[PDB]
Amino acid sequence: QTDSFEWLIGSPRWRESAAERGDVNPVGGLEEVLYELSPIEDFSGSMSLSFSDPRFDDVKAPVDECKDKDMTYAAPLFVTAEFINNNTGEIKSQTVFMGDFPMMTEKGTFIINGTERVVVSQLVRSPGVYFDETIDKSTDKTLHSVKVIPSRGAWLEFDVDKRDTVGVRIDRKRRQPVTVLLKALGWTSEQIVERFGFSEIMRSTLEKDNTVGTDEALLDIYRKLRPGEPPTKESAQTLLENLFFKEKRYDLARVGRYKVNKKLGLHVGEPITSSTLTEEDVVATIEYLVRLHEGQTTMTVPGGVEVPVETDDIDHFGNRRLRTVGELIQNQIRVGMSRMERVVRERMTTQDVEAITPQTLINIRPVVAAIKEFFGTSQLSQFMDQNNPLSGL
Amino acid sequence: DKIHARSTGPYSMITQQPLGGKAQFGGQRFGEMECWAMQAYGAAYTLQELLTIKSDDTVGRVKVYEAIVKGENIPEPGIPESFKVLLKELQSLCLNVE
Amino acid sequence: KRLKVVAAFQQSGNSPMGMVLDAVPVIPPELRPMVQLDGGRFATSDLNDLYRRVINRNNRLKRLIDLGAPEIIVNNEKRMLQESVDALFDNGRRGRPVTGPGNRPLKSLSDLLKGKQGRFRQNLLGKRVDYSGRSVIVVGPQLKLHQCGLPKLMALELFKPFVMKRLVDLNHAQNIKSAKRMVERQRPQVWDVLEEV
Amino acid sequence: DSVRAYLKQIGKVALLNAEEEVELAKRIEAGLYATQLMTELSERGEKLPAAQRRDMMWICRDGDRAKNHLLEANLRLVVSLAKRYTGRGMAFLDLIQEGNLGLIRAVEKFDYTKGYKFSTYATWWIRQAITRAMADQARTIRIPVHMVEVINKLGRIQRELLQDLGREPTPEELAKEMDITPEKVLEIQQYAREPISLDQTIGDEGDSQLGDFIEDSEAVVAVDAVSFTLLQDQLQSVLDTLSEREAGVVRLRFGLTDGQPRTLDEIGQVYGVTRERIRQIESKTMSKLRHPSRSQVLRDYL
Amino acid sequence: RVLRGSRLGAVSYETDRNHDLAPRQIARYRTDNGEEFEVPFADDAEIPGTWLCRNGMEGTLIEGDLPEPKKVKPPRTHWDMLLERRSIEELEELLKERLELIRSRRRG
Amino acid sequence: GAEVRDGDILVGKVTPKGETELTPEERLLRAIFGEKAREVRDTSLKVPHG
Amino acid sequence: GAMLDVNFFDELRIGLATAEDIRQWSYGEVKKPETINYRTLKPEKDGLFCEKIFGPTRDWECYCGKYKRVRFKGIICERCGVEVTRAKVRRERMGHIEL
DNA sequence: GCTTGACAAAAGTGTTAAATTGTGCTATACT
DNA sequence: AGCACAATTTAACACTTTTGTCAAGC
Ligand SMILES: C/C=C/C/C=C(\C)[C@H](O)CC/C(C)=C/C=C(C)/C(O)=C1/C(=O)C=C([C@H](C)CC/C=C/NC(=O)OC)OC1=O
Ligand SMILES: [Zn+2]
Repeated sequence: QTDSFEWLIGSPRWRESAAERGDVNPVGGLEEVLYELSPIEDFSGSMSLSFSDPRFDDVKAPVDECKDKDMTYAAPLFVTAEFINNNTGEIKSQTVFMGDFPMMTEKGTFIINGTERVVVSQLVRSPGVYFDETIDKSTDKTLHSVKVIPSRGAWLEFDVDKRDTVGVRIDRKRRQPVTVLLKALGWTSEQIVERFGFSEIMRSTLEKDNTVGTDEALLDIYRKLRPGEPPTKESAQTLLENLFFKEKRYDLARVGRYKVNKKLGLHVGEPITSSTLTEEDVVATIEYLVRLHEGQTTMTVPGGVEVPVETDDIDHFGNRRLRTVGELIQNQIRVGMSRMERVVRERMTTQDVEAITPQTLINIRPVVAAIKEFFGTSQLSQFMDQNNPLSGL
Repeated sequence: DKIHARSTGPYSMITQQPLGGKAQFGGQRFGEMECWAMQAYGAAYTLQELLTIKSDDTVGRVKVYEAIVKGENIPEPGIPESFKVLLKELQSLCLNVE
Repeated sequence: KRLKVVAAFQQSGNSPMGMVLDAVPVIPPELRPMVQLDGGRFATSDLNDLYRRVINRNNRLKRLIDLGAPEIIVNNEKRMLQESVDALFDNGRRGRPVTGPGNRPLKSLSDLLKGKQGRFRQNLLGKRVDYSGRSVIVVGPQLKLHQCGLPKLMALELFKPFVMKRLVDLNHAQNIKSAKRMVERQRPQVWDVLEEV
Repeated sequence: DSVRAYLKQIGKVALLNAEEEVELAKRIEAGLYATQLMTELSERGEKLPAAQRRDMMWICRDGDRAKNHLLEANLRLVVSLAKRYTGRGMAFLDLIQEGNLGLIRAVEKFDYTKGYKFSTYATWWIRQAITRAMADQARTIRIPVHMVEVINKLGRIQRELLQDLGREPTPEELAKEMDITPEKVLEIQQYAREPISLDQTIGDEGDSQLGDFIEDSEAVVAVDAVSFTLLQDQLQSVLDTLSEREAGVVRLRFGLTDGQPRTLDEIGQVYGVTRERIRQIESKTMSKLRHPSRSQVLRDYL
Repeated sequence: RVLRGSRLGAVSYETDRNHDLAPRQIARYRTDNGEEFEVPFADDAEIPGTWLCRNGMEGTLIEGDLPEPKKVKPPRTHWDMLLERRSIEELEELLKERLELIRSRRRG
Repeated sequence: GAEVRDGDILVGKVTPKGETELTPEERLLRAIFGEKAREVRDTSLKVPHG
Repeated sequence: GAMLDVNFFDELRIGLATAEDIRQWSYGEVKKPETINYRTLKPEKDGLFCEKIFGPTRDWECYCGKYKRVRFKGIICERCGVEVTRAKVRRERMGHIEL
């Protein structure tokens, strides 16, 4: 608990801590929230807000006193936030009181209103590229599949159909051919068979692709995705890229990207970032998938070391991550700041121009509300059963 | 922490019923397992008494209490309350009932 | 299939005309009580706002008809009304049921059904009767078969009516109230008459 | 979707413009004065000629048609306004309906000769009726509208002084702020205190309703009832322990026989004696009754 | 934890004297749809002919008294909302306006 | 430091109860006993059972 | 066939309720979506607690308070407009609504 | 046994005032 | 939102008669 908490802090304790084993960028969860939130800008792009320095203030009272007088042991929050108008460009830097923020005990617990709770760490299999071939016994054929479930994202399937075909159902759609993706991805049938020569179901489906030209695939995708909608040509790239590459509404975690590259040896020697996807990723995906439903042992993608050809497990720890305490806290922080920014941008225009200050722009009420409703009102924020030191631990 | 019994205490607000929960008095719920059971035994009067004069009979409760205080034969079990409640409900569901 | 219901009505002296509803009943308020707790912010019973919606829509569309309005909004309000009625009877059956604060669904009259077993026979869980006592159990190896141990403190509370009666029979408590407070006092002869009772 | 269904319904008609307003209003004016002169001849005024009848009724019908027409055209604006008030208290379609009603009222009381846009004069009645019905039917406990306004000012000033003070201000500060008394503020808040449901589970394991923990403090003690009974019993015994006119006077003075206590007036009436004779009576009676001899059994019932 | 309540009414407890009651009057009111509702009123009690009955509509007495039927007018008419804000002469102007309008319409 | 037992009084608290017509009987007991009304209701703290 | 429900129950027939039987049941039609005063804290006329339809919440106590004796019953204060009686028929009576 | 005259407190009585509350009203344009 | 006004409610208070009280003697 100490370490999750301090990292979320980003305390210099943790600073040297993570630095002990590489960790070129020691970043606290709050720092992450800043970088993932800043800047703050109007849709017109006329004006710009930003944050900096999530800095903790000392606690408002001692732990004994906080417990006794029933004041939840917390501490203030100051942020070097800054606004600038994109139209002309002028700094609006404030050190904003983000709110009083609870502080972990030295026994790793928390006191809410004098009450003493315990947060729990919750087990979850991480988001990742997940493989399986349930044999259609009625067909007596292994049905290799994949469901790459990202955070804050959409689903997708590369399925080994009963036919020698592609199970390219994506985002809960019901079915696709890979060719529609490739030409939609800017790939000719030439480019596909070039990239996929040993790809038998690929060549078969490309014979049964029954559609030619990129934009044909783009419009078919668009209509089947928004059925009950007029197809438009610019939405070809201006929807999918938003769906799966515009990393503002489709973003598996950084650890997700890490798991991806590590499973695939794609981003071999660089730190993890850019939760948006790449056609590189999808094509290596398809290659490994087909080879898995091909008879294989390991395949080295161009730029990637060969990954041993095999399935995946939801049960095995290698997928089953662990959302920690600071993890859940950052989740709440993100959900609060979402609402707060979507009201800042609201006022962002309605606020008077060249007369506002981020102080005029700021509302910490929803965030503090979320904080309170998390510490209280949560089956993960539970009462420390202190019947003895043992069971307490 | 576990020992607890009860005869008579604070009746309900929604229903007419003296509060369950060992924090308050509370007590023990004679439900489905040993009903079907009592029927198996064949003894009916005890079950009827339980489900009427210990369950819902508003007047009958104080009646029986009086009778015990006076040392006299038990009154007869009155009509259940939740019964009539369900009846009114079925009525108000636009249902010719009688 | 059709002839089933056809013969049902035919045989019956009933009338399918009643299937449409025109005049709506209402539950007694006591079963939907607006009960109070200590301080002024009282308690309610889930149906009140249903009836409120119904009354509001009815009065609205009434005065609408009174005015004379474009039939479009008339039909709109009527649809709203029928939706309201359906929510009342069993909301969440059709469309999406009706809202409040607190992420949690609705409860029509249909949901107040005690048994209300639909498609699964769950545990039953009735009303939790009176006049018992619970405890952990222990052996009575000295005891006879027909017997049973008993915490004297417990039964002490049990036979309170019996004991009070039998003791006021004795010249030990002038009124019943004397008996009850004496029970609170537990004057050991209380245990004596407890024996006989 | 009834919402989107009505949305498609309402998108079916297109908008209009200035001269639209012009001619439609003038048409409706013509129709109203037409029906006016119609009811003028409704009372005995004339054997109305055929063409005059036909085109006057036509003018009526036409003003009515354009009446519905413009309303239809502006329903889109109705929705465009009402969209921004939901997510709070009252359902959306009802808001729609009441905005429709306010549309009705405004278009009724609209002038073109002021040469404005219809929407401008509309918006007043629009948001008026909207917020009106908002305060009307957003609480299962109805509240006066001025009460609503003062509550709204209260909450406004509250968020204000929150972000200003940085914390929740003091109630005394607030009462100081809106220039009323603190207890007044308290009463306002309480009236502005919404009820809670009894259909949630207090336990995190959800099996017991919240209403399954409410002690009925106005329920029956019952044993108290039989206590009251035996009270009466020993009572009547003691009443018979003394003379007749005594107990008669007592029951009459306490309503012990009728539930209605009589005065010395009624008592000396029925007995034919003076009040003060009755007062002598009562004096000796309560003397006699106030004996430990008599009250030994009786004291217990307190 | 204890949580008590109380319905906002008083509950006394007398004995049910079926023999001794306040004597009382009985009335018959008629409705619009000729319904007859009958209410035991006190002996010392005025019998107001008007009464909204169990029907739920208003019901008058069995007898004929007729103190005042309505003594009240409608609230407004959109006629009136125009009349207050527009002249009778304006009215006649638009009237003959539309007269010639429909004329130079179909009948030119 | 005082010993206690279930049902005993914990804290002497009281509030007004309001006003209702007394029973004639209770009124009689007050009269014979010279006992006031004290409409404030007795709402104290007693230790629960056991 | 006895709504008072005293000890004698041969059969229990169910059926679809006629609108008449509905309107035959209720003692009045509520016509105000109102519950209780915020301030005096009492029911409202034509509201969902109107004792005029439902009955008194207070044993033998007319709304205006013109009577509070059980000797008064089977009667109604024309001013209060509710029948002095026991205070549990509210548990029984039903209200109706004409659409 | 009991009544008398007188006596003040109290229950109404009624008017007036204050407060309370339902209702209506607003005119750049904005679908 | 806020103001205007309007009916509606109630409470406040000034006065009156009524009832309980006394002290009296008879
Ligand atoms: C008026 C009836 C209309 C039809 C019935 C309906 C809609 C009910 O939905 C099903 C019947 C039912 C359940 C009603 C529950 C009520 C009234 C209530 O509140 C309870 C209750 O919840 C539990 C009990 C008993 C403890 C149930 C014992 C069952 C024994 N069965 C048996 O002996 O095996 C043959 O009594 C009640 O009055
Ligand atoms: Zn009354």
